[PDB]
Amino acid sequence: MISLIAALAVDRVIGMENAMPWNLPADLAWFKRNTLDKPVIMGRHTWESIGRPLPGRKNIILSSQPGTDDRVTWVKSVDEAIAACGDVPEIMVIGGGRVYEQFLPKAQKLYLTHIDAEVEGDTHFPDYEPDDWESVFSEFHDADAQNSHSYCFEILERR
Amino acid sequence: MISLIAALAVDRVIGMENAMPWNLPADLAWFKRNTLDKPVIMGRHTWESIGRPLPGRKNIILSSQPGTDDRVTWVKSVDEAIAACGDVPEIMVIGGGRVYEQFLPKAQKLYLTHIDAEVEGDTHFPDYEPDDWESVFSEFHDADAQNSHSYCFEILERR
Ligand SMILES: Nc1nc(=O)c2nc(CNc3ccc(C(=O)N[C@@H](CCC(=O)O)C(=O)O)cc3)cnc2[nH]1
Ligand SMILES: Nc1nc(=O)c2nc(CNc3ccc(C(=O)N[C@@H](CCC(=O)O)C(=O)O)cc3)cnc2[nH]1
Repeated sequence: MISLIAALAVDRVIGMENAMPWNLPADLAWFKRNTLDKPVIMGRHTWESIGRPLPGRKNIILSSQPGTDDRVTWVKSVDEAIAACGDVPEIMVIGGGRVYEQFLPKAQKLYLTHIDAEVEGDTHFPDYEPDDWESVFSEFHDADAQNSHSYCFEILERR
Repeated sequence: MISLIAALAVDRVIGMENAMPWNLPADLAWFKRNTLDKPVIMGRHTWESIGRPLPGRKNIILSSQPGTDDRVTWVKSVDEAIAACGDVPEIMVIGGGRVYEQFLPKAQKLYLTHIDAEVEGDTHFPDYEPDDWESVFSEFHDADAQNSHSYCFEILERR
């Protein structure tokens, strides 16, 4: 089963040049809870940002180029990614843009973070038709002393 | 000697209801690095938003109220706080606004991060007269893949 996970600002904006101007430790927690013990697939850019492997999870890196770091698994194609995951009950795709795109249609589940933030980004989440998905969980949280903005958690299942 | 350290947004705005809309690890790194193995004065609100002692530093509290946490020292005045600190070369006042206020007149050096961000805040960093201060160091940095905003590090000494 394939599930995408992402943080969306206003207008399906997921990224820009510089780091997103926002502090949401709570988001990282959910991210963490939701992906631990699951293999995670990502792109070269994404991986470059993180800088290290995520622990408690299997990192598969979808890339055309040869990777040196041996602590992660390098792959060249979508099939391979999957193949590299084994017989698990859920594969989590973590981005960025291009991967979300490619894996989007094979996805069956969406964990999404909708952050009330208006920014001018380069990369956007993919467009999916609401029609086709079913909200199974939703939860709003206001900004606070530790989170710079309010946000809402959501889990969409493919209809 | 007393020193203050703080991050200023546009117009000395330093705090608000909900936390600061920005991601600046470099700054967080500068904070830590300039505080590590020293004394730290802070007020209840700051303490509350931090939520745990700052490791590698004696955490002092400046409150009127009594306190339950035994992992920190609580003081009730400026003179206590200072005593509490001991025979060290440099004490560091970390916030918030009021505390900054009180300590300002005693301070001999400031550690400021000037962030390039417009935020509508409640709290400001006190107004100090620039002429009574001498800039010892300043270093500007542009936003990047980590820090969501440009900022400049500055350190002034009392003339
Ligand atoms: N909702 C959501 N928020 C994100 O920030 C996120 N980030 C990506 C891609 N980038 C990242 C970047 C850093 C970390 C990260 O450090 N995750 C840690 C938590 C570390 C911590 O608790 O500080 C992990 O171990 O899960 C994760 C994803 C994909 N989906 C996400 N999904
Ligand atoms: N320059 C400056 N930047 C700040 O962010 C700042 N914040 C405070 C008060 N609030 C805080 C809140 C959290 C941490 C904090 O977590 N510091 C850690 C670094 C952890 C990390 O790198 O994530 C520490 O170990 O001191 C410090 C001060 C006071 N002076 C400041 N001064």
